[PDB]
Amino acid sequence: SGFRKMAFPSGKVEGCMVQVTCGTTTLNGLWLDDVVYCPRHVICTSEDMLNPNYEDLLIRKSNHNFLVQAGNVQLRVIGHSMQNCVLKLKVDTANPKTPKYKFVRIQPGQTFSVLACYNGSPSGVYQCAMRPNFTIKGSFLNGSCGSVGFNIDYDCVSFCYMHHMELPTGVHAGTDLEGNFYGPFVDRQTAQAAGTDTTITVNVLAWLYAAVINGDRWFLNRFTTTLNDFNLVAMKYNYEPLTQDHVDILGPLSAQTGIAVLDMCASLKELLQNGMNGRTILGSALLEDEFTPFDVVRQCSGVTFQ
Amino acid sequence: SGFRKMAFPSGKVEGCMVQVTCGTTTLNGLWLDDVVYCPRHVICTSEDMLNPNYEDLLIRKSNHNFLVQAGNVQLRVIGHSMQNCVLKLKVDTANPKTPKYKFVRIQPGQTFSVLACYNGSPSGVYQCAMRPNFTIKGSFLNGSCGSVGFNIDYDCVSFCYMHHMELPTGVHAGTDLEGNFYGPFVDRQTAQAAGTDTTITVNVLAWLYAAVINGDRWFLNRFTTTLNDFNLVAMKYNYEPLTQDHVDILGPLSAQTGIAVLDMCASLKELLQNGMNGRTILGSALLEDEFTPFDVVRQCSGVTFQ
Ligand SMILES: O=C(NCC(=O)N1CCCCC1)Nc1ccc2nnsc2c1
Ligand SMILES: O=C(NCC(=O)N1CCCCC1)Nc1ccc2nnsc2c1
Ligand SMILES: [Cl-]
Repeated sequence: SGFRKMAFPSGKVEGCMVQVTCGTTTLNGLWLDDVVYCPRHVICTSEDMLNPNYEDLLIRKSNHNFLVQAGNVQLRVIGHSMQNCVLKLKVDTANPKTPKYKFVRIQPGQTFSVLACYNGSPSGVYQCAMRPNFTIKGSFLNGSCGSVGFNIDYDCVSFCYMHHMELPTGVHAGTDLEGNFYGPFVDRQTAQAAGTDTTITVNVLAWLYAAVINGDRWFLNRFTTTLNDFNLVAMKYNYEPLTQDHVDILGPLSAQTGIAVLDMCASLKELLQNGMNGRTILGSALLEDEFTPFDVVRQCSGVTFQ
Repeated sequence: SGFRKMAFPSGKVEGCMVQVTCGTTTLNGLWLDDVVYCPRHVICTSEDMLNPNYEDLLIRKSNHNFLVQAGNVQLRVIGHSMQNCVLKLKVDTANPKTPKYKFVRIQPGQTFSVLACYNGSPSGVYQCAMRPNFTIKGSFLNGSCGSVGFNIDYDCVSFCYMHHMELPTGVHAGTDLEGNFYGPFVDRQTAQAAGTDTTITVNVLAWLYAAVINGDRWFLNRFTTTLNDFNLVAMKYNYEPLTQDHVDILGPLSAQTGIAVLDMCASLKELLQNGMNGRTILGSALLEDEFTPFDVVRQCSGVTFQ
């Protein structure tokens, strides 16, 4: 019973978080085997960030300028390099708490957990999604850069996000663990604006299935629709177009509940056109789009990790 | 920037979770030093739960009937006793991952993190509150009993909740770690209904302060009010009466923002009487009441743990 925004257990990632200080900046790094990964803007002053030439700034840095601390103990840096927008600091000790892991570049609409950290110490954990405009709506303050996002599968941590920037609109931008930004964003203090923050239709529908599983049923109607008919309504409300691939992904939830996907689309259609009339669904007064189909099955299933 | 429902890092608690099986029931236990704590209904069959006599059922149990597993290794049970609604299983090995900890019985309105587990393995983490009717709105399936709720302060885990029951209405009931239920609930499969699920007024006001800190300002008005005037409106909307003690707790957020608490009460009053007119606050279309004042300061502050 019940449905909550649920993050993955964070312990496997907590054991990888370190502090990285270069000259005057301190942020977080990720220690996996004998490499510490962090944002390359650790090498910049606040002034540098208006027009940084990272290769030039890096030339004035040596291994011993990167002060890396795992809890109370210092790590010895024996090499460094820049890969896209991250630095890889080779250290002389493999992290003994390195979990089984992979680096993944996620697609928009996918969800992940964030372990917010400051000065190398974990502060909290919450659940995000990669938005269709390639921002995330996180909770990050100064000093949180280098905090990571991840998913877990059985005993493997798939790292998908590293936090680098806050846009002037208060949303967040960052990279995969190869250091390539999601979307068009850059690690410069400049005018970069987010595009339309469209709604992840397949996730809304998954959440509606979660609601039915839990007794919230008032929005089910006698109607059905078609993909093309539904998508005229999605367009008007700045929803992603629903594809047959989405329908196929919702197959398991459809079979579990006996509600055809297109029937659920017709319920969503009525919700978009008429609103919720002051009612709630799973404790929400709006249509939630940061649960994936897999998220719903998992929470409705009890899937565990190690 | 940003405000999220944020749980504590779960690693310190993950290291304490074990599996407890008695005869035919398997749920979760909490391993701290050389004691494993779990719900006493691990000793019951599904049939027993309609009218269990726990002392009588316990007489037919010995140490070796309690099969306790921490990951893949078996723990040896060398004594057992019942304390209120929990069992304490003495084992012959102190948990090497025992964090610094305390047991606390929380008051309604306080928040905590839940580490949902199945078969001794962590599944996810989320943020709850103790409701004024002494339920919690969690996400628990069969097998999650024994999962715990906790807060962290510096390096100390304060355990406050153990999960025992699901009410027929889909909300959740449980105990502190001394085994005393929150509220009037019992570990019997019977008619126990929840009282009024009132709203935690001081938490709504804290969240409104969080919203102002973050740029969400449209609900600020030119009005003020008094405690007694505001509370006539709280009563009508099934809000907790606001006390001077609540006002004093909101002092830090008031000082940070320069908005007098009673001015914020007048904004909340207008929100209760007029609604949100289809607008949102911090991504929500309703008035959120599961952030405490301390929660807001913490997330708006960057407070870290170890
Ligand atoms: O350097 C910035 N902040 C200060 C800082 O923590 N460091 C700067 C030195 C390098 C690493 C650490 N840049 C920034 C922040 C928020 C923004 N919101 N809109 S533009 C924008 C730019
Ligand atoms: O025993 C129940 N469930 C089955 C079970 O997991 N075990 C029973 C044996 C002892 C431990 C494990 N009781 C219950 C559940 C949900 C309810 N919702 N409303 S009443 C109500 C009663
Ligand atoms: Cl909402």
